[PDB]
Amino acid sequence: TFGSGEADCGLRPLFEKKSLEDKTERELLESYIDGR
Amino acid sequence: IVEGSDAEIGMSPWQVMLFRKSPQELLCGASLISDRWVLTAAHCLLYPPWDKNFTENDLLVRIGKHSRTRYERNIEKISMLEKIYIHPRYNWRENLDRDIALMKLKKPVAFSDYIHPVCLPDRETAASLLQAGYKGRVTGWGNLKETWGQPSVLQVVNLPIVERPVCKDSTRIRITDNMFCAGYKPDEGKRGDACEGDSGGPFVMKSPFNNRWYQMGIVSWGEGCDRDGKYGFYTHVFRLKKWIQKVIDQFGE
Amino acid sequence: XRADYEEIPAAYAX
Ligand SMILES: *[C@@H]1O[C@H](CO)[C@@H](O)[C@H](O)C1NC(C)=O
Repeated sequence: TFGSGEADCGLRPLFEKKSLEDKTERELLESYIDGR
Repeated sequence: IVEGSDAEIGMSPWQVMLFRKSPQELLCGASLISDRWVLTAAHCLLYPPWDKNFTENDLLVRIGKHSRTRYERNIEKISMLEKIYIHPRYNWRENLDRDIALMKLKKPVAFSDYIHPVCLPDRETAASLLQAGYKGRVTGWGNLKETWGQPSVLQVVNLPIVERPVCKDSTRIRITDNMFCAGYKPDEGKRGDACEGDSGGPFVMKSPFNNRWYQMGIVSWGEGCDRDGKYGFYTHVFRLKKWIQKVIDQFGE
Repeated sequence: XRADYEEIPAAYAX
């Protein structure tokens, strides 16, 4: 609803919240020279 | 989406469907940024060179979807719009400068396993992630091929952010600071792009500092789909953040 | 701009 989107914004119920990784996010993380 | 793959269930719970009341048909994409606020591209709603001029009443918004055609019973939600807002200085005449718009839903939507909003960048996040060679992700129910069929379920593709000058040297359209372009170069092997039907959608990034997904861009314009030597243009959400803050502040949330 | 749907139950059509 504003800066930084929301309060619980950005954390996926079926992933982040369950500590599950989707099939392609490593790709991203790695592009940042090194995600972590 | 061209050269993408099938999205897993619950992979983008913010994704939204601009749906044409009648003829009942898909319009564009958009995204959930709050319980009452949708975000899209102005050209989805208005584009006079084509008599495109929609109203609050002309359309339907569907959230929590995977399947393109099926009415996903007990999973998907449908809402109606209260009021539509376009950037006052949106340049439809020349180059789509400031292609952005806000939509306010009739009633607030309840979150679920399949429905959840995304975050909007801050100067820092924005500074830190908005860099060349960095990858973002695009989603949508648009075409799979430039000219020809259509997809069955939501498709996904991750692309790298390209350098200003390359973008600039890629076309004859006059480019502004409220844009960025994305995709692979030709010497890269890899392909992929958005296409008709993806517009208004979200271009996103995951923060490596706090793990959240942020919306950095809105699918804006381009020339063809996945043409070699070509890139997709995106509205620079951060640069338009103040406008959004306002309208949200002034209009209730 | 880059220069068959299953029915919906009317109940929604305001
Ligand atoms: C879209 O249609 C409106 C009313 O429902 C207008 O008042 C408005 O001027 C518009 N777009 C124009 C034609 O560019």
